[PDB]
Amino acid sequence: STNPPPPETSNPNKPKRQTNQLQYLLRVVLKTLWKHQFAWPFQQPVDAVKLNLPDYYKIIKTPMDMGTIKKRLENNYYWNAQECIQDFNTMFTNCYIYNKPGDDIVLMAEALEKLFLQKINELPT
Ligand SMILES: COc1cc(C(=O)N2CCC(N3CCN(C)CC3)CC2)ccc1Nc1ncc2c(n1)N(C)c1ccccc1C(=O)N2C
Repeated sequence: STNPPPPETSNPNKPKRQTNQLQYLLRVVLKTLWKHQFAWPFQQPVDAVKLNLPDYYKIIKTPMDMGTIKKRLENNYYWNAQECIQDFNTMFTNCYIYNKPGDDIVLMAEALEKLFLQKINELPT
């Protein structure tokens, strides 16, 4: 079995920026989720080989995870906050697509997403 290459975290052709909102996304939003007790499944790409999920990447064609997001933020990969917020949303969405209501992993995602929403509610404007 094989995992796909992970999402890129640097791109020499992609314009870079660090806005005050992107700084907040790294230093407040990502940091807060990363330290949460339920962060661990989301700190790296889904390893479909080690988790024995042979259909994961048949179903999920836009993978995302907080390890990737963290590196993107550290590299100033994003131009704007919305790109980063979209990556968080993709990560959560993938979990809900692949898994089922009431699954432990879904409950964990929901708790993290609630915290995510609380923190981005106060993005500096
Ligand atoms: C750090 O990477 C992982 C480690 C482990 C793992 O074996 N352990 C050791 C045991 C440990 N538990 C010990 C018992 N304790 C009560 C809770 C903690 C948790 C960590 C398990 C999963 C890991 N990564 C992981 N990535 C993405 C997933 C996913 N899993 N889960 C939960 C999924 C499982 C099935 C299908 C999909 C997923 C999934 O969507 N994601 C995001």
